[PDB]
Amino acid sequence: SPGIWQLDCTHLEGKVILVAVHVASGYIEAEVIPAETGQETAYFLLKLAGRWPVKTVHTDNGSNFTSTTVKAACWWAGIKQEDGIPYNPQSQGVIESMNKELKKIIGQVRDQAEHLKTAVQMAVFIHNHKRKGYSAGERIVDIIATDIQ
Amino acid sequence: SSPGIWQLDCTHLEGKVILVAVHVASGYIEAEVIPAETGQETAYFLLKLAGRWPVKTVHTDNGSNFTSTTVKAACWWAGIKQEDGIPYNPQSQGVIESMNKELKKIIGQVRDQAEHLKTAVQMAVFIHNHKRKGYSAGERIVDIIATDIQ
Amino acid sequence: SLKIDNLD
Amino acid sequence: SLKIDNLD
Ligand SMILES: [Cl-]
Ligand SMILES: [Cl-]
Ligand SMILES: [Cl-]
Repeated sequence: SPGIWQLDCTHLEGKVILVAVHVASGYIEAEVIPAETGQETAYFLLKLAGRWPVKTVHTDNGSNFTSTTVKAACWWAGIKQEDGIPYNPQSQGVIESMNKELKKIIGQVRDQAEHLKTAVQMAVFIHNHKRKGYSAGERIVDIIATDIQ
Repeated sequence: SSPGIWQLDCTHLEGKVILVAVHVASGYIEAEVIPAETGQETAYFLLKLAGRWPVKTVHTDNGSNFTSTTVKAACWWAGIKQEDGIPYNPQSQGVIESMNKELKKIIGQVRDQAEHLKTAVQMAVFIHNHKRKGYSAGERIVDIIATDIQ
Repeated sequence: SLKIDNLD
Repeated sequence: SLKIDNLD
């Protein structure tokens, strides 16, 4: 569905990378934070929903599903907050594989950046531009434009 | 006004700096709060923007970001043509000023719902981009780029 | 504090 | 320092 995103939290270098994936296209946004808290998650979701038409978010764990700050941001930004239970077992696998891909990319750029946050944005850029034929950034724009019409 | 053209814009509030990128053909925006405009902060912001939208050209907001070798290195990395922001079209000057005044108005309307200014700025980006004036800016940018992909 | 970003 | 984010 054009509005459905999945949150995902992964660790590198003692830090936390929070990722939102647009499920139908594989397009991602990501940020580095010192630890996952409901306040950091809430702010990240506010950012995401101002940039794309976010209808539903599958949260990455029960603490962010429960967090009243996360629910307050989802209220503010008009987002339906859902659990991220893989009713479809394929969902576990796809996320694991994306974390492994992103980490691979981050290792390929790591020496070009002093700070991990730069390496993570270089990896977002490479991930979203990669042709597999269309890129994820092309696919997300096509899906949502089709929906607007 | 081609699909890949964006303009940088730097405005101040509360002793802090709000950096904005505007997609010129749609009016859609992205923004962040930083303590001061430096070439390192502007370079990081453009790397973010270019990983999320197909950024072909950026008209920089002033001559120091145009000169900055860190900004040029991010534009090299991300495949962006870095241009000056001279309003050879005087309309361009007026359109920015009036977007800064609209954003500031929106920020005042939400300001009391947020402890931190960066929250208030993201709420204003959300309102700006969803406002129907008829399509929203977020609708116009998607339509423009999708038409270009096709 | 009653705020979206600080419910306290 | 020879980095994109720290040219020094
Ligand atoms: Cl400044
Ligand atoms: Cl892209
Ligand atoms: Cl939007």
